[PDB]
Amino acid sequence: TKDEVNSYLIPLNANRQNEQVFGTNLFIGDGVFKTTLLGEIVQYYTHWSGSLRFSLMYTGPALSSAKLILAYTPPGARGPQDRREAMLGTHVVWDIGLQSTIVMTIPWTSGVQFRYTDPDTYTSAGFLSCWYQTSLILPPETTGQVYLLSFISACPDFKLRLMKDTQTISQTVALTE
Amino acid sequence: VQQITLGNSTITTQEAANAVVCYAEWPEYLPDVDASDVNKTSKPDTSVCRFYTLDSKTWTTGSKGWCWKLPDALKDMGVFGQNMFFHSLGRSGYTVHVQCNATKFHSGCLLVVVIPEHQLASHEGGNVSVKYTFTHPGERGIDLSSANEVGGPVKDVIYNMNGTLLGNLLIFPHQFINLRTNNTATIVIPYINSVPIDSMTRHNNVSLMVIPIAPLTVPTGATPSLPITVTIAPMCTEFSGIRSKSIVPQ
Amino acid sequence: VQQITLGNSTITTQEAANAVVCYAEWPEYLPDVDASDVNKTSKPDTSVCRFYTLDSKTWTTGSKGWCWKLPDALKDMGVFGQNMFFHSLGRSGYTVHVQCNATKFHSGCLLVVVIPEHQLASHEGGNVSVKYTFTHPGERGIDLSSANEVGGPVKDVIYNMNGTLLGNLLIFPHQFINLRTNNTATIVIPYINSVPIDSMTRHNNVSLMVIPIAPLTVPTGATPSLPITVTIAPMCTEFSGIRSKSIVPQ
Amino acid sequence: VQQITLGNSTITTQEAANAVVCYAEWPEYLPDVDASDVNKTSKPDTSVCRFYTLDSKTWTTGSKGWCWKLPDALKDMGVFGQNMFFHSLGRSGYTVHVQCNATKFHSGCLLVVVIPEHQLASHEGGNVSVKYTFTHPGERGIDLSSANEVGGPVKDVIYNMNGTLLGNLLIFPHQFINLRTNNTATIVIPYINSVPIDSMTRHNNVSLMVIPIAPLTVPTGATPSLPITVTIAPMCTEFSGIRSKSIVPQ
Amino acid sequence: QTSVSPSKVILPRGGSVLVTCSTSCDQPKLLGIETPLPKKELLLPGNNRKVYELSNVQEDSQPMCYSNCPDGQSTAKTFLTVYW
Amino acid sequence: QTVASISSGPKHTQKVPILTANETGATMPVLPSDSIETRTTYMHFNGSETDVECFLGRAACVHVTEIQNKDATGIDNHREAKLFNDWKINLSSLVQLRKKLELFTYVRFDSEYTILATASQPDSANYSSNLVVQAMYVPPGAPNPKEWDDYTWQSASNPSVFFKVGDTSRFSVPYVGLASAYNCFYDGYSHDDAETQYGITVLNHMGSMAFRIVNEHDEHKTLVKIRVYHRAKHVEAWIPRAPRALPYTSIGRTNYPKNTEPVIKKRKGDIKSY
Amino acid sequence: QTVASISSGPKHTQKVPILTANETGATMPVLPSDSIETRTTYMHFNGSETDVECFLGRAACVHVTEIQNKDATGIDNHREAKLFNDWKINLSSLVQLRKKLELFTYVRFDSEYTILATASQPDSANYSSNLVVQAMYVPPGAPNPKEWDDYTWQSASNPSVFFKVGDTSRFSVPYVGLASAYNCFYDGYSHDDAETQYGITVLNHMGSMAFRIVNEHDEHKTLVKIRVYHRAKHVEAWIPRAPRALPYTSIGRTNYPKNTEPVIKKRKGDIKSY
Amino acid sequence: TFTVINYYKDAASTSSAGQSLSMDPSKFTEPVKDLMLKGAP
Amino acid sequence: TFTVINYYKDAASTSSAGQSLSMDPSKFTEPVKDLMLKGAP
Repeated sequence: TKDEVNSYLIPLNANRQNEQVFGTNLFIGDGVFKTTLLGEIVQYYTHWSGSLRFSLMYTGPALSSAKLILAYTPPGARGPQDRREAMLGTHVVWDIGLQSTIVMTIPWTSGVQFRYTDPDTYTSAGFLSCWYQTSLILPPETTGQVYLLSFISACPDFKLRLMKDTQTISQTVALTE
Repeated sequence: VQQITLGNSTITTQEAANAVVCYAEWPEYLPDVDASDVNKTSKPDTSVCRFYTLDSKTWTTGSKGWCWKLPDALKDMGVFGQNMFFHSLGRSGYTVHVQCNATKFHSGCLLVVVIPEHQLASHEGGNVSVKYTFTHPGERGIDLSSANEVGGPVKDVIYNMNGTLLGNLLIFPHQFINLRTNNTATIVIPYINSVPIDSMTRHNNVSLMVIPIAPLTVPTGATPSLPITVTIAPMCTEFSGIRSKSIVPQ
Repeated sequence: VQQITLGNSTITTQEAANAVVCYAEWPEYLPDVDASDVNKTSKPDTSVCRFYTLDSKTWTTGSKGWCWKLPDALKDMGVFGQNMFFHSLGRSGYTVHVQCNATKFHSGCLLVVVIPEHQLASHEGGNVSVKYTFTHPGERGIDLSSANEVGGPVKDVIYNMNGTLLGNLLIFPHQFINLRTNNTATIVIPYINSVPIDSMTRHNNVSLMVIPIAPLTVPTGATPSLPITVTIAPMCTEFSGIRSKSIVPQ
Repeated sequence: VQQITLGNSTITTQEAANAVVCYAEWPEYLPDVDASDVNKTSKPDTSVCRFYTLDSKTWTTGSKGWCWKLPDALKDMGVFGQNMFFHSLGRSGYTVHVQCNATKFHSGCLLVVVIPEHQLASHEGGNVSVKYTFTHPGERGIDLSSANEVGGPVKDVIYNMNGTLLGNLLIFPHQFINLRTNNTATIVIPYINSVPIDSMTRHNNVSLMVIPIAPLTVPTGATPSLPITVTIAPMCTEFSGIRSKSIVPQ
Repeated sequence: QTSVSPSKVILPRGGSVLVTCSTSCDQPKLLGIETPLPKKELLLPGNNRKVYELSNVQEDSQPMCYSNCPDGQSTAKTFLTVYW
Repeated sequence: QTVASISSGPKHTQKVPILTANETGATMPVLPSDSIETRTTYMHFNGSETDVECFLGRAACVHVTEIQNKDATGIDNHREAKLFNDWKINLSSLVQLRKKLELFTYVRFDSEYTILATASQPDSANYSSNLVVQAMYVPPGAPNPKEWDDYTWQSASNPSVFFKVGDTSRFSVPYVGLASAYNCFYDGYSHDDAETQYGITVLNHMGSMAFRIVNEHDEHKTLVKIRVYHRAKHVEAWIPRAPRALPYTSIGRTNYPKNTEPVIKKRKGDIKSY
Repeated sequence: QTVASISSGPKHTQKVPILTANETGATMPVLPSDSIETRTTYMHFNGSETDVECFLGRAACVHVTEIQNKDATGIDNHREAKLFNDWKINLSSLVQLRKKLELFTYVRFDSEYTILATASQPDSANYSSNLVVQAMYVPPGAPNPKEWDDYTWQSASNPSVFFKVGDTSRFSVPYVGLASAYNCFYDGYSHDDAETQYGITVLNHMGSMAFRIVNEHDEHKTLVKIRVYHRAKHVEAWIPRAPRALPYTSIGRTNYPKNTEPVIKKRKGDIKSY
Repeated sequence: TFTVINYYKDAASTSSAGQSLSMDPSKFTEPVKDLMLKGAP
Repeated sequence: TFTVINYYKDAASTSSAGQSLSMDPSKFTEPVKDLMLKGAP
């Protein structure tokens, strides 16, 4: 209901099989992305093109193990409702170990050369979902939810064209000192 | 004579079949300079580059014509249809082969024409839209002589279903099938679009219209119909963005 | 670390994943000297050469094992399945990636083994045959711990479902998934057959068996199961003889 | 392993401690081209270029975070503090070393971030100012989990005490202390200011924030806290305008 | 999601009705009503809601509000009936 | 000098250029010199006025709206009061221009806009006000102002031009389409849905213009009529099309009204009449 | 042509570029070519509109005040009567511009000012006056005029521009900060004192503008609204910053109001919903 | 006989481009090719 | 394609400068250096 640090923590549960971790649409100037640096700079422009860099950092105990599959579903198909559907598109099987961070690129996958930064059906960017590949296994003496941190950024091939005002901040009265 | 062999398919023509290549441009794969999508494209083999024959229409003395939309007409054709449904993006040229044979006693003239971006008009007026199911009929296409339907396009061939006059449709790449002269028409269509590649499902790049101009006049006592058969082969087809199979209405 | 990227798929492994290549032979396309079928083969693109993940099995303390048959397990997997159904002939290698992670407190050992021509025995004796539906289960495979069925294979893992002893299954290309050591197994399978190419539907070239040898012993108070996930990528796949889609039972 | 020896101080790390150098700029002495003050600067010896350890904070399951302001946190640290009080002008870089060790059973993630010109917001709204005593707390810093005070800054870590969202704080030079991966974070801060040198007392160049992002989850039955220790070494420190010792409030 | 008000209306033959199209999207690019009837967009501020006076309704019609908003159903149909 | 016709005498040609087969769909370039004995003439003509840049390239009034300067105290709907007005930019509302553009499938051009504001004071007024108009180009999909003195007008990003009523503003807008060219015809949908709109697409969004009178109110009401003139320049056009024959009914659709009059003129006489 | 993506085929890499450690605080430049097989595409793009000069570089209305031309006989407080008005220059009063600037810690720019004066005569008037506005830039700390016809307006040093109402003035002011850049954020005080103001500093003094109508009074009252537009040029920006999420409450402070609404939108559904 | 200086930095600001010299109608009037000379790629 | 004459003596009077060619994000994205290669002065 409120803005919390917990909004940034993607919960992972132990002993979940063939299950979904998270799923989101890829309207970068909206939804979960609206407040990120990428989304904020994106809302100042009307058009965007290029690839996105999506990262996940595992924060659970060192003695845990998990294989996740992060899937990008290009536009034209619904958000995947099962892992089988998800793994037919662009995906990365991530084995959590000494390297706690996976970096999946969302390749620019579009016919039209530019997409609208504001949500639009024609210029839809597809879907992003994460699923349990094997499962999460916690060591003994540990219980509860472990968390993933998801990061967003732009690849060096990113483009932003047509300047516009941002709808993030508003005013009805002039400010003073 | 002429023979075109694509994959495991062959069309032989005892007419000196001269092909129209729309705008003197052969189908080509998307070059790097024009590409925007970064994924390596899927360029199918013999499996798709082959002649698919659609079900034949019957040309009667009072038939108005038929309209197919590509790639919609081939959405259920072997491996091409599957690839079109499994990939997010696709571009393709076409070799269209319209066939209609008769005797030296028959008369009639078909206009075979390819219209890029043949946006259909609605018969209801105002700002009504033609529904998806009508603009994506499939291999059966649109029969211009049938009656109007709720959400269907207008079907007065005089106005090309778009508010332009039929006589002027020769500005588009076309061939006539004049029963005295020839029985086949061949048009090679390149990929035509404002974007380098596009979604094959929601957008029809071209429309193939076969229109009787000079009506069919069969000899006395003859059966008052002729079959018209359309054969299409995808050419320089590319697919990108493989994922779960798309779900379209009908 | 290791990363294998096929088409739009990527498997990352923080284990130094060493791959077994069956009989030190990489998958290869059929050379001219060995070819009999004259048709130009269809060699799919990124569209098929990619990792397909099967639904995960749960490894419990009393599970006997699982068996998949290729290419049957991939008959419903994206573009590969469609091509397998639309063509008369097909040959393919495979990169099998079996994944099973646990903690440093778990113990257990899986035998991941690839058996060419794994002809299954019937549990009924005499000369009864295992029915098509049981030898072509699909992505679910055969669970060796389930009960017998009329027309199904025998399911005593000690005898490999074929009358040979389990201990001897190491003569085939295999890897162990020892929970103390590794969590993934990778086997690269070439096309193995007495004929250069064959029908992908009626004949299973290889069988993938994942067998618990050392039983799963989870730490005290832990959930008594582990998921086992199989990921397969067709390699050097060829198809020949495209035609109407085959009709198989189930 | 790694060892950094400054003066008579040494920090050893059995982690491969990778240091973040803010904006890829090492601390440097003010060059002649940028200098405005004419006095020859005082460049202290080993006496100041050394690691000062601040008192440790306890990281509990419900702690919001801590904030230190430099050079305020070191105003009472050996010779550096004295020089900072006796001189009118001063500039300095810093090597910050945040230390927090746990076992392989703990989970939690600290965000260690350096914010130049971290102007704090007042919790009262309007145009109220945060009083000097609160923005110059010293080696104890600001504890974000404590309650508000009259004239103190706002302490909602979600908004960084300045009206910006926490998720976006990665634009600043930062390192995470992920208990599964690493136990130390090292950030090298250069002198950042619109003026070449400035008064060390009335202006805090940077703010060091250590924020729990992923909460501390200790193993069952374990003590529900971890100590966090901050170690700082002034780097390329200069002082100018020696005079009577400054008098500041508290 | 796209919405139309009223959901349904019964009106006399040849009469006028006010149909409202709305979106959940605050800033839609396409927002209108598809109908063969003569219509008049009422001067109204804002981007995500429109009002049309559909004049001279002669038959049973199904005016569809449309938009490009990707949340939910991007189209909504209302049902006009005539009594005479 | 480019030759229009070459001297040509009697011809007993066996390569008959006047017998062809239109069944092939080619317009073989048969010249007067092929069927009649000709003299040699020169063109004296470059065809500068038939180039698409000129054919589609003069300023045309593409929108007209009236706004008012009046006391705004005690009004809820400023848009209804005509205190301001916005307009999604389109070159389809004027039929002459639309038909010319619709002669092609894809068109790419930069836009030069000229806004002419003219004031009228129908009711009793003691003088003519010195009013200033604000024409704000809002990017595609950006929020339009909701009231006359909304903060949207003070946008730090939206291009705005302030000019006196009775005078003009001029500013160019580059080609702003997402695709390589505008789709003057689109045979598709925004996505695969059964009920979604046909033809009309967001690919052809050229922006929008909002207009208000910046001045506060005088004692009398001033009616300001704003005429937007668009001139296409740096024009590129592809795929010639059959010209429009029937009236239009809506923007972005090829629909024509039911019961339209015949286009082809009927002959006063039979087919033999001259 | 700059390459956006390179052709890349199957990869059995042991130097896994997609497994990293964000604990280090580096955004390793992982490209699409690293996780998927790619084709070769080109950028066709320079990023001219994302340069800070363009991002922070169009004219925005930064102050609006109304002044009057009326009979000044028998008035003590001319400022209260709105005969003149002054304004300490600041780009913080408009939130769009403030947030854009606050994306950086230090900003250096020259200022181009455009002042638009528009006249209104709400009460009965026989005609529209030909008024002249004086916009006087007063240097930081210089005395502002105290009455409408004070001698401060006849300053031999203060830059002044005289222009007709209804028209504009334009003049540039160089970067006038004492330090090498403006402190859009200042974590300090003017001196070491227990009670002194925090944040707001004299380092960022850009001057002040005074406005009056030079004309003597007519028989009627004329209301003149002055809009000051600022355009930053020759912009240099340092130290990117977390964008502003909450409303502002004052100039020069980072304070936000109590009981503010949540910034992060709540999801319509659980974390798995698309 | 004629002179133009570009006063603005943007290409969209320049006056009209003029005439496309190389005009050739064979694209539309002579799009026929024999498909037995293998012109197809 | 473009021309500018400076009409005023002050640098503050010139139009905007244009684009900063040499743009490189590694300052912000790759600020990590090993401190065991003695990069510090």
